[PDB]
Amino acid sequence: KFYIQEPPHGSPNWLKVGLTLGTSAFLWIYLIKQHNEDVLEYKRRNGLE
Amino acid sequence: VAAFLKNVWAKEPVLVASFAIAGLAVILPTLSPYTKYSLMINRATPYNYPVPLRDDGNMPDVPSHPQDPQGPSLEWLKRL
Amino acid sequence: DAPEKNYERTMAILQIESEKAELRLKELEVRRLMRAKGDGPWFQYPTIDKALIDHSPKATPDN
Amino acid sequence: MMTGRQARAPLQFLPDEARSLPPPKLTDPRLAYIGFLGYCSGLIDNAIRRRPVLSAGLHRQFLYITSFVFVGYYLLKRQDYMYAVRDHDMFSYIKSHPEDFPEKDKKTYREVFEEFHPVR
Amino acid sequence: LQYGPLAYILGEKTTKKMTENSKLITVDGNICSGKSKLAKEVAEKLGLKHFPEAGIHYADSTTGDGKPLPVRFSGNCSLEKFYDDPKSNDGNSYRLQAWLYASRLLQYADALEHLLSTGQGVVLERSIYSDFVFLEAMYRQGFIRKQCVDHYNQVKKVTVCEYLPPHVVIYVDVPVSEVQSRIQKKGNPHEMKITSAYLQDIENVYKGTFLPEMSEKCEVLQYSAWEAEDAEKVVEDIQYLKYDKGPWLDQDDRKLHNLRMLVQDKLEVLNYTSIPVFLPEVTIGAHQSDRVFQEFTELPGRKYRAGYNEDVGDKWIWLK
Amino acid sequence: MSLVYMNIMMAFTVSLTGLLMYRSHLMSSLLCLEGMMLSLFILATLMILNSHFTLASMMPIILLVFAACEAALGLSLLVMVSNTYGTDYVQNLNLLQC
Amino acid sequence: MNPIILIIILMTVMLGTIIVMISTHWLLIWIGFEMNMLAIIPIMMKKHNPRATEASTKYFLTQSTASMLLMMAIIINLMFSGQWTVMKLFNPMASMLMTMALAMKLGMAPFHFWVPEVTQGIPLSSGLILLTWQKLAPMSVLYQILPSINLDLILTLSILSITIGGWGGLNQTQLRKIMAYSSIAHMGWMTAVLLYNPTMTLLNLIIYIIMTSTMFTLFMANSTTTTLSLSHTWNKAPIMTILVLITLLSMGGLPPLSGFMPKWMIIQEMTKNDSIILPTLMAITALLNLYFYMRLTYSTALTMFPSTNNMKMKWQFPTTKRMTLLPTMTVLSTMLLPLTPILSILE
Amino acid sequence: MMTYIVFILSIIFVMGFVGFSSKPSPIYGGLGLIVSGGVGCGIVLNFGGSFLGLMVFLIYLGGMMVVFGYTTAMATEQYPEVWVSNKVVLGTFITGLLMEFLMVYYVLKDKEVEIVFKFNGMGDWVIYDTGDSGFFSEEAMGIAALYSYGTWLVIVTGWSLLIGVVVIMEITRGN
Amino acid sequence: AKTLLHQYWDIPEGTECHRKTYAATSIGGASGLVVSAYSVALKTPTSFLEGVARTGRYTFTAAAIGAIFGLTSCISAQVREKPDDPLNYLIGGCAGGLTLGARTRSYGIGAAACAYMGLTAALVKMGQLEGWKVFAEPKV
Ligand SMILES: CCCCCCCCCCCCCCCCCC(=O)OC[C@H](COP(=O)(O)OCCN)OC(=O)CCCCCCCCCCCCCCCCC
Ligand SMILES: Nc1ncnc2c1ncn2[C@@H]1O[C@H](COP(=O)(O)O)[C@@H](O)[C@H]1O
Repeated sequence: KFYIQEPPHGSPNWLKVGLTLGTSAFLWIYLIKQHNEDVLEYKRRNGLE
Repeated sequence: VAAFLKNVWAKEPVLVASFAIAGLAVILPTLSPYTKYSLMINRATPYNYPVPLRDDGNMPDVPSHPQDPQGPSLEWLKRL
Repeated sequence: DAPEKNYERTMAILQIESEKAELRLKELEVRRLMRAKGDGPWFQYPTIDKALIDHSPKATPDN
Repeated sequence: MMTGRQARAPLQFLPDEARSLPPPKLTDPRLAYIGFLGYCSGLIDNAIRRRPVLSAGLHRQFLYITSFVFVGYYLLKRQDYMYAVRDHDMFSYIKSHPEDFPEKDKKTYREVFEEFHPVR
Repeated sequence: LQYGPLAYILGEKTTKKMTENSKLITVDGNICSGKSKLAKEVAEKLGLKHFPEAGIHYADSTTGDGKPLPVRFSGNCSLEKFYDDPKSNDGNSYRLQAWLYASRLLQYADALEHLLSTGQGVVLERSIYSDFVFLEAMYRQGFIRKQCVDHYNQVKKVTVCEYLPPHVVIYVDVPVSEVQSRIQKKGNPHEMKITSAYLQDIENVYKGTFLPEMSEKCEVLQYSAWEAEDAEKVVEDIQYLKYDKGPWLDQDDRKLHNLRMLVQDKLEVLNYTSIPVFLPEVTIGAHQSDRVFQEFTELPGRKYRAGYNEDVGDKWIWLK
Repeated sequence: MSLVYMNIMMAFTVSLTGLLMYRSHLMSSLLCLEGMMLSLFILATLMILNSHFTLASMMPIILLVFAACEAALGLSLLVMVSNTYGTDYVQNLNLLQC
Repeated sequence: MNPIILIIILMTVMLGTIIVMISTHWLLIWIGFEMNMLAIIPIMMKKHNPRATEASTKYFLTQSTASMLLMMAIIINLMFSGQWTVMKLFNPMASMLMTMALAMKLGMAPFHFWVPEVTQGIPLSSGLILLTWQKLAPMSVLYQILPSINLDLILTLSILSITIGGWGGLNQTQLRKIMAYSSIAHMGWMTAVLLYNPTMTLLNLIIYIIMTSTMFTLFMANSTTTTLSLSHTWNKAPIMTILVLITLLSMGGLPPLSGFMPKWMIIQEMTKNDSIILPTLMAITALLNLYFYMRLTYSTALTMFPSTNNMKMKWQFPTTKRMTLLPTMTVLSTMLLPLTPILSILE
Repeated sequence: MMTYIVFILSIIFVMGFVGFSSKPSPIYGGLGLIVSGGVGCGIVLNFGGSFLGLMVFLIYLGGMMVVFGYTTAMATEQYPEVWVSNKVVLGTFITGLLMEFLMVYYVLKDKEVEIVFKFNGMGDWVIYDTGDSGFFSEEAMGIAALYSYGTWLVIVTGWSLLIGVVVIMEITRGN
Repeated sequence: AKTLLHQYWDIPEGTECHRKTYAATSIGGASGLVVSAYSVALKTPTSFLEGVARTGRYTFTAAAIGAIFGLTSCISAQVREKPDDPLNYLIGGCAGGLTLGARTRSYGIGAAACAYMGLTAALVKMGQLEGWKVFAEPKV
């Protein structure tokens, strides 16, 4: 123990860390799903398969 | 809820009567069978002229005279 | 790099950039003609919808 | 300019015809630059709150990068859509108006006379 | 963070905990009035939280490890060199007074933060409303200039207007001869160099300027030296007060919410202590400020924010 | 156009120049904004009642509403000027000149 | 202010701007402007001192006069067109009156006489609301009436705004008056390209709002309202001096920064229309804006003005402020020029 | 000259506007604005708007009573300027009246005039409808349609009046 | 006063010197009235006599600038026999700048206004020659 007062950022806010990692993982999987749907729709509308 | 109601009726009875009358005016037209007849009377009040139709040949619901049996009637307003 | 490589790469660069330059001149001329005449899909400033017009028989006949 | 195009279909970020176009790659250097902007935002965020800039908040830096890549992907889709619309309307207007765009006869330089201006 | 407008919206009203024990009490008096135990005695009768008098190193005691920093990082001043050379060329007198005013502003912010967050009253010693009497004694003794008084009045005019007075102000009548006797019995060799006229000017700005303007906005309790030795009589006089003056009565949830949003932000509390008034006593030049700031960054626990320091043992930094 | 629109637009311009030239008294010009609202009311209402565009007949009422809905605003801003200073003179409001 | 009332009043300011943006009827445009003014007056009087009351009085009088001229333009349009659609105006008199009304609401010169006064009188957050969010509804109406805007009028207003907003900020040491004359010059830049390509008007509006929101967020994060108090920032938080350096060099129109993006594109659209003199004078006159930006960078970042002793206490306390989107806006205001063809999304 | 009755009431309207626009004192400013708003409900009442004239009369009577109370409470001086006390009031009052009756003289002698727009000089009886509206006054039907058709207008107007009360109570606090 | 500049420019250079001088005098007088109106607007003169003195001073200053500009330009176009030539308006702009210096009673303002107003009048003549547009109509 060093600090004379318990700081606001002494421990990581595990709710906020969980929200951050869940939001980031959701945005990556939704981005990759959207891109796969977009390339499949491009290859369907142009017959480039 | 009854003790608070008695308290506000003892202290501010004008406001109790106000919220009671306002609550009735909110909820009670949705619980009346006569609210339909208000609209039916208002749309059966003939301000404009009933502009007639050119008889093409196939209009069985439109009469050729006001005293014909087909057409919209107002017997519901006469009886009520 | 070979002189062949630089030479034919320069020809590819010149094709791409001359096509872009001709398309920019076409783009300026198309913008000028569409603003002047108003018959293209651009510069279509809004007018009134005619679906808003009521064509019912009104109160007085002369309309 | 193109405001009358997007007036029959209002407030569409990406219309249906935008699906007839190739989407940007996930290795698009424009998208990699937007992800680099997300990483720089994470670094400035750790700098202004006096955190260690490279070590603190890797989840927060990663959500900065993820959020900028996610927004920038759709921004690049709408960018590529609007330039494809610009070219489509250009080519259709040139095709529907041949009298305004005559086919030029490019003369060779054996007939083209240019005045020589000597540098002496 | 912990408090904000959303906490105020979701039900945390700060008069739901404002009880009759929530009394901000400031004990005042001359240099050796014997108030130093008295305040603590009040804080062990009324169940209040005692704050010691803000020295140079009060901000050192609130931040970091609580240990006092070296004086070039906090203060750049010395009370003992003020006692030795009051008319010094380096301007230690007003520099010490300005640092003590900033420290008391910080202490009064800590007092109001405790009072508005926990509902426990705070017993202070010489708050910011009584800090000007030492400035005026130093100016009457010619220790400082008139520009120093104008700088202090500008800083006080733009800082004290946002705060409330205490509920109770306790003052201890000790004459100048008894103050000098307690200084001679104290044993501090620097403190024995205090002149009689400086003590007399402290007592004059007390009895002539401080108490006649504080008796309207709070409740004075002026005791002598022998009756301040018995804390039970003082606390008995506190518990039977009729709190009717001052602007604490017309404080709703909204005003105390705005005060609490000001008070918990310490850089907004200390915003106007460093106003750009270039005065030779307090203006530190560019190279010295750069050197002392870069030496302050290299201190343990001071290089980053208060939970982000590997050299003091902060873990899980990559998830914070 | 018709003869009455000359004088209603004339009254708008008279109230415009009365508003836009202050006589060092803020209430005397808050009357001029209310007069501009009156002139806009009568002008729009003459146009709407003339052409029998009946559905815009609710428009001047709405217009008139926002009239007092800013006029009251001005009066709520008149009393703060006349509490800082003993008068509502507009030349007391020159602190933001520096 | 009670935070529920603050939320409702800010949502009502936003509601007034949205009602201007989404409505097809002139009376609803006017209602949106009235609602916007009416709700933003207590944002200006958040502190209840005589300078906020003076600023609110001047703002009420200017915006009320502008709304009178706007409703007169609407009624003359009703006469000469028999309709209420928000589109081009069917009379040059109504066109002039509505252009004057919107120029007063933007604070464009020679109607600029309220923007440094009102911006200095109010806090930095309400000054941010004034200089960013209130520049969205008149720019909507100007975007919607550009087939009827007089060319000479909007170009005179534009270049007069650029010149007066350039010369005004040179004589200033207060940061809010600097940002207000910066506002005047930038609204001149936005409206000069309005009849040539209004996509560049929207581009300049968005880049300006990003840079101005960055600068006001930096001022609020440092709690600085004067030049000489901004000059103490190197002794307290030296990263903030770097951020105001890069943002003020961005606002001057220097490459490779994003504030060079609108200006250049505006020149790129005015030389297409065979106007060479006018964007040249505009570019040269923007050097005045760059000069007082460089004055602020000299006082803040590139040199070290002398600080005080009490700054040593503020070394021991970090910022607990909500610096909302400050790294995002700092990155977007400086490093967005390689993404310059993104402006096509504003078409 | 009775066919010119809306024109004559409009002359009295402009005279009231020159009366309060010269700004003598808000007592007499309220007087002149009551006179103008009371002949303006006679201008617009001769076009068919009997509901829509009585309301601009009544709302402005309440408004000028409030403005009277404030100019007796806040905007009061020891010697209020009646119409003629100041030379700058009387000068622009006479100026507005002479220019108004000048454009009266130029429009009855010539039967056409042009200030920015072009205006006729015939009596404005000429432009009325030669038909009847039946068993409804049409302006009453249009203002009645504020509840059936004007629902969004109701919502934004009632919200603006609600936040007008909230805004005014937030301004007139002082702290 | 769109027609003031038109009736200035609808006259061939070096033909009728009195009407050119009068037209440029009226252009200068309108500019001086605009400057006088804003000057009595934003900065309150101490009396009505002082206000009309400032108005007449600025109006006669700018009208004398316009008169000597048009006179010098048309006399130079007569004696040099080069009507479509910007050096005529360079000399005329320097004459107007010396006029402005003589009205401000100083030599440095005269030389600076000579240089910049001569360059400005030369650019105006070049714009009249090549058809330069400052308020250009939108074409694309
Ligand atoms: C849902 C239906 C529609 C309701 C909205 C429409 C209302 C129409 C009538 C207009 C009312 C406008 C004015 C209302 C003001 C209410 C707030 C108020 O005045 O609170 C204070 C009052 C006590 O007064 P006090 O604090 O002493 O004030 C100083 C002066 N003595 O506090 C009180 O008196 C207590 C107020 C709360 C308790 C009232 C309980 C009334 C119950 C009546 C029966 C149930 C009716 C149905 C609705 C549900 C009610 C909970
Ligand atoms: N503003 C001030 N200026 C100078 N000395 C002070 C100031 N405030 C407190 N002191 C000193 O702090 C000490 C307080 O005495 P004590 O009662 O022992 O706490 C005495 O030495 C005072 O002189």
